[PDB]
Amino acid sequence: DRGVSTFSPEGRLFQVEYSLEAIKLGSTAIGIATKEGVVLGVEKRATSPLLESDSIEKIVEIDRHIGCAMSGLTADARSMIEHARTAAVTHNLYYDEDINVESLTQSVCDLALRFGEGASGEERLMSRPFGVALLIAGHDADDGYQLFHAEPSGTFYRYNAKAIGSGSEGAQAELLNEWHSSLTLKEAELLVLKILKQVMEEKLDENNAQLSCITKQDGFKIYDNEKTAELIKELKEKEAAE
Amino acid sequence: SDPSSINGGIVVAMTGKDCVAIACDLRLGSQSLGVSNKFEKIFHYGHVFLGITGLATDVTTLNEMFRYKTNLYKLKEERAIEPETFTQLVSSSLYERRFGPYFVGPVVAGINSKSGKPFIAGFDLIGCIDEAKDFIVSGTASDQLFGMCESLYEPNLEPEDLFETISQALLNAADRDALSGWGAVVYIIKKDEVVKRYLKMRQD
Amino acid sequence: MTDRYSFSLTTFSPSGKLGQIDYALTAVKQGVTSLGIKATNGVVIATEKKSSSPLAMSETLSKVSLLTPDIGAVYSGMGPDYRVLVDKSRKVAHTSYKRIYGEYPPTKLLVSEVAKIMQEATQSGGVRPFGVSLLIAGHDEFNGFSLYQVDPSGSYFPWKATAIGKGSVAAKTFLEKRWNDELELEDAIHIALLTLKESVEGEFNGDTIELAIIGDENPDLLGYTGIPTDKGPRFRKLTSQEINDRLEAL
Amino acid sequence: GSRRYDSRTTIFSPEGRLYQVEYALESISHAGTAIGIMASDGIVLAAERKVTSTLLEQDTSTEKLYKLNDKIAVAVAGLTADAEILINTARIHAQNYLKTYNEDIPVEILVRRLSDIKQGYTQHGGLRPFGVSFIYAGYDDRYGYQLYTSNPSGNYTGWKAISVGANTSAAQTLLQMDYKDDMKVDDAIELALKTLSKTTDSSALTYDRLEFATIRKGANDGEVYQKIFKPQEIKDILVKTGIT
Amino acid sequence: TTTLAFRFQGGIIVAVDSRATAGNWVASQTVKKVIEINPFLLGTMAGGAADCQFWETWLGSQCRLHELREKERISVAAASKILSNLVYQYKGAGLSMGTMICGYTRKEGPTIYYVDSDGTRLKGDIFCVGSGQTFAYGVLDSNYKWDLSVEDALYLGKRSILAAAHRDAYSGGSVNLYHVTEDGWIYHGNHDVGELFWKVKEEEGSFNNVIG
Amino acid sequence: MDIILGIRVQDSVILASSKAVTRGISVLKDSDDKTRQLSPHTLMSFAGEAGDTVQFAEYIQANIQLYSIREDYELSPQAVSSFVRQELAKSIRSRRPYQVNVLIGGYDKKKNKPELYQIDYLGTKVELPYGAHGYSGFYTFSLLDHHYRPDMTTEEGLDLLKLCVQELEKRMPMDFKGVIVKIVDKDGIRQVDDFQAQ
Amino acid sequence: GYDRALSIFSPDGHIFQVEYALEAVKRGTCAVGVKGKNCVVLGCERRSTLKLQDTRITPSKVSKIDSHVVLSFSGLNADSRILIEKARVEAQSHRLTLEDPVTVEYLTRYVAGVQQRYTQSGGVRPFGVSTLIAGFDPRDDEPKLYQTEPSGIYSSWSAQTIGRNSKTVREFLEKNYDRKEPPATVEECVKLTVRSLLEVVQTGAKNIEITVVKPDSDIVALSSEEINQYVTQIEQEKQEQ
Amino acid sequence: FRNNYDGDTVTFSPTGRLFQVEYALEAIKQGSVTVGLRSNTHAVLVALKRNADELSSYQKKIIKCDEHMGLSLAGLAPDARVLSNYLRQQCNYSSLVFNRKLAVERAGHLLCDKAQKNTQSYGGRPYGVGLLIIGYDKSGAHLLEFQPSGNVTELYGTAIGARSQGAKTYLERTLDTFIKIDGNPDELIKAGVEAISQSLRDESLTVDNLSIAIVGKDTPFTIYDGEAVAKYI
Ligand SMILES: */C1=C\C(=O)NCC/C=C/[C@H](NC(=O)[C@@H](NC(=O)N[C@H](C(=O)O)C(C)C)C(C)C)C(=O)N[C@H]1C(C)C
Repeated sequence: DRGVSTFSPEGRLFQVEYSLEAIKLGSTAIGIATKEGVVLGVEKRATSPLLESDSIEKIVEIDRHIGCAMSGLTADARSMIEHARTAAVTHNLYYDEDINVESLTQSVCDLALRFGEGASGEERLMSRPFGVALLIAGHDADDGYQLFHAEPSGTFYRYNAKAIGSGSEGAQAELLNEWHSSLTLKEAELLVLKILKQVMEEKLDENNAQLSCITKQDGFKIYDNEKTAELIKELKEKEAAE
Repeated sequence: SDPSSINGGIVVAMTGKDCVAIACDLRLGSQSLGVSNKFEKIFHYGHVFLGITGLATDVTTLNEMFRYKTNLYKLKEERAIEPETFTQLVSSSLYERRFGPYFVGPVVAGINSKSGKPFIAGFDLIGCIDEAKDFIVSGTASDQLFGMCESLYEPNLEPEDLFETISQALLNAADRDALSGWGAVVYIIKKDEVVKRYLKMRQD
Repeated sequence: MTDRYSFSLTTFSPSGKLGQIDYALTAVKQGVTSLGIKATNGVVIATEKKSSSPLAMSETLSKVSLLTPDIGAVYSGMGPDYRVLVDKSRKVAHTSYKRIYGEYPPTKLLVSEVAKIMQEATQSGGVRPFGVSLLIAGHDEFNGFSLYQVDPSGSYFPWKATAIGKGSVAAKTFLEKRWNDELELEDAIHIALLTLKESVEGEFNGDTIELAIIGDENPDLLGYTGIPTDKGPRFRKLTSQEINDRLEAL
Repeated sequence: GSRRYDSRTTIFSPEGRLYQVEYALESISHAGTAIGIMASDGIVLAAERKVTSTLLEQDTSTEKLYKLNDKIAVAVAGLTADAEILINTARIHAQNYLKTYNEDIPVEILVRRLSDIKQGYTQHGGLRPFGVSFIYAGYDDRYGYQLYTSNPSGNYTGWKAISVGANTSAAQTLLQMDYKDDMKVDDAIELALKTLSKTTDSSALTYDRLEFATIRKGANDGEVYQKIFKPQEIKDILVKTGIT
Repeated sequence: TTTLAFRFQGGIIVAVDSRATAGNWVASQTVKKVIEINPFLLGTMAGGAADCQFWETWLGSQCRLHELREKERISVAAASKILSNLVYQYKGAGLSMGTMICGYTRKEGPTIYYVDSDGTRLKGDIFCVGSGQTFAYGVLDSNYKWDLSVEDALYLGKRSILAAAHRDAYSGGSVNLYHVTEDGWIYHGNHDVGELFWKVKEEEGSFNNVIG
Repeated sequence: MDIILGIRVQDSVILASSKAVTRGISVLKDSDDKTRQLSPHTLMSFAGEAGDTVQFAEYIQANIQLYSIREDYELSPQAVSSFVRQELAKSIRSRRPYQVNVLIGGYDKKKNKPELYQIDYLGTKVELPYGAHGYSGFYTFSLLDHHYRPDMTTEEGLDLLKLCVQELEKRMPMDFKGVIVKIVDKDGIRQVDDFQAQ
Repeated sequence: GYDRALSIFSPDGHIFQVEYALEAVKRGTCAVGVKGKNCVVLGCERRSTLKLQDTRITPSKVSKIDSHVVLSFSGLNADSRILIEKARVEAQSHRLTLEDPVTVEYLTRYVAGVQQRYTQSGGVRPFGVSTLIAGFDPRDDEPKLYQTEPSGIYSSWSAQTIGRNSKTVREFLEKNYDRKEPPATVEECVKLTVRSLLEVVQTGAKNIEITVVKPDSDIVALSSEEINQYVTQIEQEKQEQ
Repeated sequence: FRNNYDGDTVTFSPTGRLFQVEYALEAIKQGSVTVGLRSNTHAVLVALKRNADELSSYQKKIIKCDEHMGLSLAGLAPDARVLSNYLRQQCNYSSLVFNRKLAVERAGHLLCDKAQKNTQSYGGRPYGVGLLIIGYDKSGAHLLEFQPSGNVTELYGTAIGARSQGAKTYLERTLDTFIKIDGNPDELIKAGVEAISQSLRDESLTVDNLSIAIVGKDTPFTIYDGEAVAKYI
């Protein structure tokens, strides 16, 4: 066939590129950062009415000041989360302080390229790249509220807002215009909830979509249906208002 | 201290006319404390008998090991192992643990099914084979047993006579050893049949 | 470096065949004829010494090998494969038997060991099966005399008489006629020489033929005296001279 | 490097099938037929010797019936070499169980182990599977007489009557036709020989082409007995049953 | 060192001294012998400072991971076993720690586990650990009842450490108190023995021995 | 040491185990249950080194339970004890051996008979009418050697223990804080909650 | 030694070996699970390609991981064994370390991880298995039902089915199961399950096994009759129309 | 042709080429331009940072390896992290064991040999990143150009990345001038910004778009970003 770490004639790693494709098929996920906190939203996407929608976990906590959303082959993210949590807790044990959001991200990204059938650099044991992207969101005293996009490539970027998944290209286009440096947490919630509605095949309700945020005061929380549903409503009204 | 002196017990084998005998006491104590008077130290695989004195845990372990090995041996060879061969197997098995041996004093007795010749052998804890034509002694009362045998024994005894002789050697030796006794058992082995008897002895 | 060939080189084809084994067998067919005959008091194994150059000294090369003092082997197929097989066979008879029980292994069991070695080269990673078939002939106290055939697959079977290699089909037929359960060793040796003749093109003498037997014990071949139960090896390779003397009454 | 020559023996087909397991089975289908019939008072194993000859020694021969335990035995269909490798690990497994618990190994426990070993060569290792199918015939005090079957895949199942190797479809049909729950060992013995006799690719079902074994509870004792028939014993039973 | 923890009608009381000794030398009188694993979990220290302090901190980390993993607070029983099993891994290597793992969970209620480097793990209502244990037991055993006002129990605990600090040469400095309810643990101050002794003496009339 | 007693009567096995847990100068607990149920009809009592004691018991427990689930069957008492001996026998030659002694009391639902197994840290196994680990033996072995019958009832048996426990409270140097008794029989395992005055 | 990357990405972002693993599942006999208000039931069909087996000893389809949790599956049998073993082992381990049996969700998460792991490790192929795991968490009466697949993905269901013709029986269940009101009775819950299987088993009371799990390690498998009876009372329901 | 010899790095093409290395080499050309130049007193790095959206950040291009050494990357960001981390260890090792600052010439030899290992052994892949290393050691100021093929070269100045040929010509022209900008960092940096601008096209260099680093005589290697580089735009 061809090595799992072969370069294309264009200078790209085939497996990583293909990895990116599987992610495009993933369920939408959006992250918006405001000086009041960061909001993470995701499309549940139950493949059947019998599937208890709340057993769909695509937004998890890394630490009290760091949470993250995923898109793509979600089973692949379990070990990434484990590593991330372990890194976070560990930094605290060794330094008696919280892990910086960016470092936490950098750590996760370092596992990224650890694949191959025998790459001359260490002992990269993992037969293929991960098939999932992550939106890591949190806050730390050094750089306040932050939002990171981490990919199977090992690279990561910082965004004011970012959408990954099936409707990304379109939703990102919206975010490009919608986002402004003075957004409020409230505004960001509706904005996320709105864009999710536009890209979702399903009629966005409080069962096929989930919200969550991270604030210096209360840390990472995942909005419970009742809370999100009322935000849904609050949105319909404002829209139907003009 | 001496592992071979924790539990106590003795075994002794003898050759007679077209027969072999092997006996043992039934004691299993912990130092001075007598614990069991039902600890037989004689086992057999097919027509080959094996007595084992020493540390109880190893006595048990070795029996379970030789059963395992003799069973596979039969499945592959398609015949039961003979005394001579088994002696070799016992010897190599022990020497394999040369620098961390089992604390046992193995004794083999049996009749070569193909030659009908009586056979007995003793081994030190690392396999040194002692193949005697008259008798083999083992256990915490081995000195006494040597004394008994060297005097009482005489060639080609008939089964009924060999039984008296081996039983008297065992009995009187055990009575001079604080760690042996509490009942004995004796096996008289002939080509055709094998008889097992429990002796009546002091219980102190 | 490091052998990265940790996968099987012999696999199942859609038809259920194991190619490499089939091919190995083919290599055996192309090999020089060799045969075995079991009598009531001995076994004989022989083959033709196909010297590959008039300058080569055929004595310096034996196709008939002693494995234990009562077991010998002969083959058909790849000479070098056979050679290393013989070394392994002699060693396994020790490490896996004599060193445990203090006595040489009985024929069926040693054969069983050799067979395994071949089976493994059929499934292990990075290797090809052995390109040979063997004929083991030996004797043990509880099984008497025996003759075995071991194939590249690792399969083996007991024989009253058989042949492998080039003219096996023909040789086998000639043996099925002449064999009976009353043959004495000398008779088998004779049948042997006759059977081999057909399969031999040109020269046929004690220098182009190689034959050994498993028969009575040879105290004279022991090398020492003083131990009653040690009566001598049953395996004996006939000499060029012994072979010719027989060919005269052929 | 090596990748170029890697057959990749452990992968799924687009249909979700294991190529090698399938092909291994394909190989087994050409092996001498083996039949296992379980009765109320015993079990029966019968197998047809593939490839025979005037010169083939039969008293010394064994190629399909192997004793694993004192209460367990198997009938082989496929690569003998491969089978032996497994058979020996099986004999060891039984002895270990015995050493650990001082009790003879329960039949299914032995079968699951062997099946597991096979299953492994199916999921990892890059090696080929064993081209073997076993019919297990054994007895224990928890399920009495049992008859099992395992193949290259690593799956096993229980049976009242079963065949493996060549012409199984034919053989299975015939057994499905005359097998009855209340059968007796000798009944089973006959049904076995008859089935083979009907599926045989040979002219006649002679003894020199058979291997036979029975696990019967010799009434005059109270214990179970394993018996692999000798050439003559098969020759006899072959006459009585009416095949002469 | 003297540490005690006991269950009563109002939850759990935990009291410790604060003296560290290197032989007969008094290294410190201000050591925190209570590790706050979390809002509902406390650990006491006895034996080697480094050993306890280090491994109990490590325990906190292990508990936190459990909660992130399982989305739920770890049980007192489980927290104590993490420590118990870890410590058992090092059995014979020289670790020295007499520890108490105390907490309150809805499912277990008030719970106290004693864990030492021996590999010993025990659940109980009362436990006194350290060189001053016997002294604390003397006072505690003969004044303990299941019905003690959260305020009386608090004092009994404090008084028991006081007894130990007095008699034991290795115990002293100050007393650190804690109360554990299902709502979590509540810190009830640091009481220096320097002032506490005289106060208690005068007010209670005890220690009548000492010359005042 | 701790008191570990076992006596096999007619249709059951009774295990008595001291409740005290002492560390040096202080008795830390008086209600300690030195036992683990390996299977519904198999109970194991233990005594020995501080850590190894429970670590070993729970380890054995886990395995016997795993075997039960996998086979949907309960191994005979004999089999369970053989497994335990093998484990201790391995331990004795390991880097750091388990310093644990145990009594295994079980009811063989098949043979329909009670069984008592004594096994020390060396892997020494013996089956007895009654047994004990530690010093207890030195007192009880002759008490039972005297007042013991094969056909005794569970009730008679419990009285025989009462006899033993009394002698132990009279002559033993330590205060083992009484024992916890348990009965294993055709119906399983139960505790005699009223022995502190039975 | 052998570490070839057997599960890898293809141009369209697919991992064929994992997908082909699912195909193996689709070909497996049907399995279904429905949770009532106080119990969960698991049903499985028995192939008939060959019939002359010994049902006493032939390994059944519903396996106990612990006393309060069971697991059924669709796909390769040999594969399922390895997963069931690992699970049973983890079960005992969890009891030993946390001094508490596993929750159904935990056990499920474990198994799912093992499956996921085999999709990105060299030298191995994914499990040609998909599972249904159900039971009651220790000291909890809320029935639990989860499903896992080769990819390593899992989630809970009110009712679900896997294996051949699962598409069909799922339909039946989607228009026969009301979350609003779950089968309040063990009996009515076991009926719904048999009904759903009858859509695909095509009359086979001997080809349909059931297992009822109740709170507090109360697990029991019904007999042919007990089952055969539900088959009967159900076939009449039809005729009576 | 090529298609039969580019499946790995353990294969030579009929003409003696190593395609996998060449493809890796391509990843660099596709990367954002970066420049390096040095006088006798200082060495300077100037890099154009690239972003994804306008809602994203600009990926860092300069990494510090020690107080006297640092580099700029073009290509696979991860690989640059790997290699720069390796360079940090080597610098660190030289200090801890010998109490010696790792010479730039030596650092270069190390990188070369580390890279080479992933071009002759099956399983490994070449690194997909180019590096420009500057440092001040016992022989003064230095500038190195590192290629994934393992070829490391010492130059007065150079550039790598898309449209890099622009700046490289400029420097190759300015040479005699900037190599003498001793004792005046701000001038060398300006010469550096003028060099890099010769590779612009899309836009012009802004504040959160430009990145500059410098090391010299009494100047510990330091990076400038944002407003810090404003005074040069
Ligand atoms: C509780 C008192 C005790 O329970 N036991 C007396 C032993 C005291 C231990 C501890 N003090 C120390 O551990 C001192 N450090 C120390 O001894 N280090 C060792 C060394 O030899 O240097 C190392 C571990 C080999 C120091 C930290 C004061 C102490 O005061 N124990 C108290 C309480 C738990 C602090």
